[PDB]
Amino acid sequence: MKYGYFDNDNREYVITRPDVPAPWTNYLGTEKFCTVISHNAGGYSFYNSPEYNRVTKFRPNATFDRPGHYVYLRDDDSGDYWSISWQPVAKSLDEAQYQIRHGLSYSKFQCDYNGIHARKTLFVPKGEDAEIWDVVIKNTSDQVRTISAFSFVEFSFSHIQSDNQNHQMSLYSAGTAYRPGLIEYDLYYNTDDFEGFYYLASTFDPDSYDGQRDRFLGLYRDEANPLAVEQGRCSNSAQTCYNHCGSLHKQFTLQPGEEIRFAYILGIGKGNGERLREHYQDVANIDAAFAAIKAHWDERCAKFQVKSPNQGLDTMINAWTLYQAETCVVWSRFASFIEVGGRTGLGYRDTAQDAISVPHANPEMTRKRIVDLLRGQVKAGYGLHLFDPDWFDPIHGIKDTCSDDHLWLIPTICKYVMETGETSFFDQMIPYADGGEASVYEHMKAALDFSAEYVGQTGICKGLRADWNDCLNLGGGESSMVSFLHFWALQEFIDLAKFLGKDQDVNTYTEMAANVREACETHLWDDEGGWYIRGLTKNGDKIGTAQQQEGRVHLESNTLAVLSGLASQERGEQAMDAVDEHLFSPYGLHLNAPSFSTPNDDIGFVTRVYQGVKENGAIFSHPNPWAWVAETKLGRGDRAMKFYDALNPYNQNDIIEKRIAEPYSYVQFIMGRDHQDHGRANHPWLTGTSGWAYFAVTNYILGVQSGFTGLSVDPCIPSDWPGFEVTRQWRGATYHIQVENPDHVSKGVKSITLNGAPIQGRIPPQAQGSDNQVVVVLG
Amino acid sequence: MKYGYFDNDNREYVITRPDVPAPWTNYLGTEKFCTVISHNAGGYSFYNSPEYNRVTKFRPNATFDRPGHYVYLRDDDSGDYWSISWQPVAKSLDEAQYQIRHGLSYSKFQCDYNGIHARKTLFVPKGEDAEIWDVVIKNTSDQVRTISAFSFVEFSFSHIQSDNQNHQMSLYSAGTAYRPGLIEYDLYYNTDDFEGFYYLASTFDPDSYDGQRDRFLGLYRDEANPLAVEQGRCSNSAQTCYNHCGSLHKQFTLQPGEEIRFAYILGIGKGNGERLREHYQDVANIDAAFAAIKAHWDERCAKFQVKSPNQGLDTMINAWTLYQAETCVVWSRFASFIEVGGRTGLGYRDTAQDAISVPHANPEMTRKRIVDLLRGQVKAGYGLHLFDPDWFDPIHGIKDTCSDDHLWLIPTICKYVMETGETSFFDQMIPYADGGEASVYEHMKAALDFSAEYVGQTGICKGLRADWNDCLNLGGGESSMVSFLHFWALQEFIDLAKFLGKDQDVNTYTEMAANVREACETHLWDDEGGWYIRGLTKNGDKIGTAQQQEGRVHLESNTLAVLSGLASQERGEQAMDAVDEHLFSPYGLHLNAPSFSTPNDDIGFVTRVYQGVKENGAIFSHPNPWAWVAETKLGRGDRAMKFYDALNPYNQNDIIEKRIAEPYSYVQFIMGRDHQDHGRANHPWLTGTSGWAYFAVTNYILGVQSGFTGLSVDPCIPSDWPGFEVTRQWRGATYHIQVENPDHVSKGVKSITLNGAPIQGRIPPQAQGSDNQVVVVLG
Ligand SMILES: CC(=O)N[C@@H]1[C@@H](O)[C@H](O)[C@@H](CO)O[C@@H]1O
Ligand SMILES: CC(=O)N[C@@H]1[C@@H](O)[C@H](O)[C@@H](CO)O[C@@H]1O
Ligand SMILES: CC(=O)N[C@@H]1[C@@H](O)[C@H](O)[C@@H](CO)O[C@H]1O
Ligand SMILES: CC(=O)N[C@@H]1[C@@H](O)[C@H](O)[C@@H](CO)O[C@H]1O
Ligand SMILES: [Ca+2]
Ligand SMILES: [Ca+2]
Ligand SMILES: [Ca+2]
Ligand SMILES: [Ca+2]
Repeated sequence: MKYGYFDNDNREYVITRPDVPAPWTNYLGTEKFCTVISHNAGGYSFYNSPEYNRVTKFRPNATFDRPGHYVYLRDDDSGDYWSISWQPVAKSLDEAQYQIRHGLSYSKFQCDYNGIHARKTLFVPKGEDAEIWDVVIKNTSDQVRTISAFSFVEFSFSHIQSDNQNHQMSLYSAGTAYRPGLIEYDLYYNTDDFEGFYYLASTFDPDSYDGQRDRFLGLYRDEANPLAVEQGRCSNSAQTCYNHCGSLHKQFTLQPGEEIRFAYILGIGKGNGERLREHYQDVANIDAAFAAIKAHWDERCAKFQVKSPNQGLDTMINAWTLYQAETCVVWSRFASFIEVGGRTGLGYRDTAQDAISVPHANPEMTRKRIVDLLRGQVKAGYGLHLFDPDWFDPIHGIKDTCSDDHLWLIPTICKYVMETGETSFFDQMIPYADGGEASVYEHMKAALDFSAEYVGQTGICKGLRADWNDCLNLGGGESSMVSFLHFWALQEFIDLAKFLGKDQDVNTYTEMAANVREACETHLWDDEGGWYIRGLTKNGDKIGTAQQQEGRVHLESNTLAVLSGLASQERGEQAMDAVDEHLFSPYGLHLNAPSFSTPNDDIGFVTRVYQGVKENGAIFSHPNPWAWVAETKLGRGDRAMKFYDALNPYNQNDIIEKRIAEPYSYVQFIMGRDHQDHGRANHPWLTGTSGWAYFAVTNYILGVQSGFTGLSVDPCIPSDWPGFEVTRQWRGATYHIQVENPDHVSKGVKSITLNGAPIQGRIPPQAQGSDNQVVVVLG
Repeated sequence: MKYGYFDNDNREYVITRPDVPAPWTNYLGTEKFCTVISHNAGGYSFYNSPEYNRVTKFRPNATFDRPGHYVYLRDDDSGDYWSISWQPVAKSLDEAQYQIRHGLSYSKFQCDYNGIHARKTLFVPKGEDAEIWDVVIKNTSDQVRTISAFSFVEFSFSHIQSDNQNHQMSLYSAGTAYRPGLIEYDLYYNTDDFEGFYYLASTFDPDSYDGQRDRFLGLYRDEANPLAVEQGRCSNSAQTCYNHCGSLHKQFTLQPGEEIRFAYILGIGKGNGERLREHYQDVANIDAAFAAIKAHWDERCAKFQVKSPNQGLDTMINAWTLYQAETCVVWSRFASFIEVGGRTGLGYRDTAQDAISVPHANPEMTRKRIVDLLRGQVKAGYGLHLFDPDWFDPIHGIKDTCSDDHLWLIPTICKYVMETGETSFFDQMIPYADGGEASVYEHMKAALDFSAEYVGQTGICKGLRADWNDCLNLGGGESSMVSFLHFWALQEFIDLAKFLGKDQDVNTYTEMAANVREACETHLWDDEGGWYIRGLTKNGDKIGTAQQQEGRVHLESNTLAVLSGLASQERGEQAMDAVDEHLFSPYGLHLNAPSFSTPNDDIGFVTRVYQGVKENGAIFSHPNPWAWVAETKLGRGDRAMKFYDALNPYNQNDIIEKRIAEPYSYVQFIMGRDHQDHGRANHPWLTGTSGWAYFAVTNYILGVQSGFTGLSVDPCIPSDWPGFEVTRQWRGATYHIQVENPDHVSKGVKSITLNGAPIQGRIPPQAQGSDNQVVVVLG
């Protein structure tokens, strides 16, 4: 069963029926003002901080996703009314036809009902901290129709906690005032003229308005049947205290076939409302703004485009996965329909990993996040697990420290410089979160030295509070995953030092890496099962062995052993074969197996989690891409693609009854085989799976990698692929790559020609604006 | 306009029409399990801690109060359905007749609709941590009817924050399982067999059930139209993860005039559900449980009953205000429809004051709270503003310290001992919150000495973080209110030391009191306006003078100057006359006037609050009773009663269109004259106004006061009262007091006879179980 389809031509996902089993959301905004909106227009907006600057309210985890950004239409001749989005009015689907087009940074809502065609495009224009609601109403009947339009948003008290509780204070913390076509919402306790004011304006001159939620909705009514909409007029309410809303009403008389256009604007700051409502009265300004949003993503998408035998891969890499990955880098991980309060700011390991995915498309935001992370690192070398970057924009103890956080930053920084060529970045001085400063280069060394110090007697990195798996708390225990990550980070750093001619560091860290490898190969391999263990308890008991009854095979350790380059080809293939045989499912790779069923605090909280859920036996998406990378390094392209196809949301477009979540977005986890809902996907959008999936496909399957001295092309694809093509923009130059596979192998470059001339190895960075033809023949 | 009436005979408030402009709530429970339920059955339950042990969910501050404890009835012949409570189904009020009877610790819901009579009584039985839903369905039509009943509650994830956010965790933190007539809800991460399990059981053997909210309610539906109820059967869902509910269904066939009875039980702990569903199958056990709830309050009400010319006073004092005051003492201030998360435990000054109100009715809980407060006090002498008593059941700095908190405890402890006679209490050793211990007596001295130390150069108590008025932050500034409170506390302590023969303390504190009085009379009186100022800024500027444009007259300072006994009769009358002339309104006394309009941080946050709202110019209820006490001390009974009648909710039973809130409950504040909603009452139930109102009327207007050596009767009533009668239970003996006012004076005792014998002054405590006739003649 499906509810829509991918429109490759317009780069939109079209939802043909609104009764989806869950809200399918999209993100509006590319700067500071953001909106998480569903296909039913449910959702909310916030400015910069979702926790402290929420703009409109949201009642989460309920059967309906309300409130939202709604437009109610009413036939003033009959009194009949409906919303442009299906919900909240929910007009019968046998009577009204609804369509939703989720695009990159914009969503189009359409409704055709009883002779009236209506469209509403919600998008946050660049350069403004506001959301435009571009509305078009057309009379498609053969008679004169009189239609009234009503807007609605419930203004937030700005602090999420103030919306959820402490109403003894928040109910008297704001007020509304009205001026022609503008409802001004004042957060009375926020003296800032910008941040302390929100508004809902209309390009038309209103017939009526409502600033009080209780008056617009009415007694014992809700968003589904507002009193104002039912009676055909607002009550012109505006006062201080209680709950406020932004409702502007206008009646229109439409001749047969006639159409009108106007806009509503939800925004922040005094003065802006009056300005923008006037600015957008000229619809050409709305079109220009929308055109800038299209350009924004056209520019980004064009920097890496692929044409291959796999339509699913092409569709996702060329738009959707890039979009999801950059959304994570820009908006972080704490504003969705699942993350709705509490945690805010940046998760260290989350953004550290996300930032490695799109430096080719958004180098500026990537650099900004990397700098945030560097500022969020302490002298000791570890990172603050969760912090607000604004705190350090010109501290927890070792007990709350997570052992992997800081290590992910290393490969990410190296990638950023490789991509942009900003080698001077390594010399920039950045202050530590706990005082003092050091160069970016020294920040990196502080991180690597920390992991070398915090190891067990066997030489394996301590899990501390928790490693990648938040539910793996070994403290004094040891994590295979961290040691493998450390090796990967070291290999990346060695190449850097080598490139910078830092001979001493090359020796130091090459030696450090040597010790990590020997320690891992000596203690972490289980030669009975043929794979790498997950780690060891603080008491020295190995976790993840062939003899245990629970949690024998682990995805993170086995995939990272290969991805990091630590494991030999032999152990790599066998470990990954164990992953395929025991963890693979049509929905993706399980995190471990069998699931844990006996609580054991020596292993961690994972033993106290439901089987097939979250970290305990579920298909945790994040690590799946590591498996793809591992397979490319082993030269098994067919295996890699089998893993990719199984997790690719695109291929599950017609099994929504089982998946439930968005077919255009990766999710945090899918219920594993041990849970009765096996197959149901949970938490779309803000998951590092997107950044990693993008990175894995572009850099390892398609094999295009930017480097300190050149561009590398070394693919690992399915043996039956005749070839593929990629357009890659790197450092201001374009590389038109064509890969040919006449002998039908999976990996191995026979030859590479640059502009008709044969070359050996890396493609040297070409002149600015140059277009280069690169032919790669596998063999 | 009214929506109900007081039923004095049954001690219930009868709501005749459910479309009240706001939820009118009641509290179920007297021990640890509590339920805040509305007249529409909306609301939630919690066990001990509302913040960490919520049992069922609540979506606050919305147009509907959901979810709740609902019972849906369905006619299986027509498919028609409705709820016993009006909402959530909301059957037309032209078709169904609804009635709600809120009683003391129980609520009765009734619905008569299309030939079916249904009743549902919700109450928490003593001895169990559960809520009983006693349901009776009667076929009042002339034909055989087939009716199905469905229950519904949405189980909470226990931590309020987990219900409001962090669903990435909470959505996989619980599960449901089913056993005959019992839905078992397991909080998977809470290993305690009692606290980590909830349940919804039924005395009948179910035809179907639902443990999954999404299955019972269905897609794109809510509590108003559950899929299960509409189709006439549950889906028998039960699993781990997602949102859970407790729905048990049973179909009944009823002959004309036939009625059936059964019960649903919402509770906590494994094993209890199976036990109670079986126990209550014998309806006689439900009746016995209900009878225990009636007895519980009959016993308490009988300890103080009044018969006077004022029906409003009688109705409230004899039941409702006692009920509200004890509810505050037992359940604290953080569980209502307004307080729904964040703050939890005990507010120092709040409970310190509440505990002075009902020691005659619930001495055990009073003692418990006093001990909690003593444990919550630090060696320095001040109290922790907000703390959880469980923390200290066998610490903030001076910056977060509120200057009045600890002082309120003094009069309260003295009253407790006067009331119970437990003089040994003063010797009990209690540990300080920050280490060490001392006798109750020394805890008290530590409090008094703190206020003597923290004063300005003029000798007035520093406001510190804030005094009684949380929005009055003077820090180094000085508060008139605190100095007056200090004097009152000192006078109480002096009488105690005198009674205990602690001569040295008598001298010490009598001297301390002397200095406070001289300092107050010298610096706080404004002889131009004729009243006491509110205080002084840190820079020495007086606040509350006749020459200022804003905040000239303040209620707290002027009422406390008299209540404390500090002010002379002359200044007392004039100050209170200023209060009457400038602060009185038909709705009660404003906190100050004129309202502040210019922000000034030297005065406090009150200058940043909307005019006529909260602390800035609103009718803040709490201080009103102090005005009544002040007037009785001035001997102006008519003035006192004018103030009482204006604030008494009872007298506003027919102006709900303006008041909005419960006519049987005091509220935190009523919008003042400066706000357009002047008259609207906000935050019923959990306000110290109830405890103070009860204390003021019983002890000062009716003038009955327990003492260390005797019972005092010295009333101050309206001059036109011919007299009144009071039944007072004190220390195991009963005092039948009859007050006669033949000369029609307001205050002044001509004579008092005890059992026919004339006496002078205090009535010595009589023998246990004795009944004494006390005739007081005013003159
Ligand atoms: C105007 C306003 O919101 N005042 C409230 C006050 O009533 C409440 O007691 C306190 C609790 O922390 O918070 C705020 O100061
Ligand atoms: C099973 C479970 O609830 N795990 C979550 C983990 O996924 C999440 O990253 C972390 C954030 O603090 O909280 C919990 O550990
Ligand atoms: C936002 C956040 O804290 N995400 C965490 C991620 O950091 C962690 O690596 C992973 C595995 O436990 O689980 C996610 O929920
Ligand atoms: C529960 C609570 O903190 N209640 C406070 C009370 O202590 C304070 O004395 C009064 C005046 O400001 O305002 C109430 O809101
Ligand atoms: Ca403001
Ligand atoms: Ca070019
Ligand atoms: Ca449990
Ligand atoms: Ca007796």
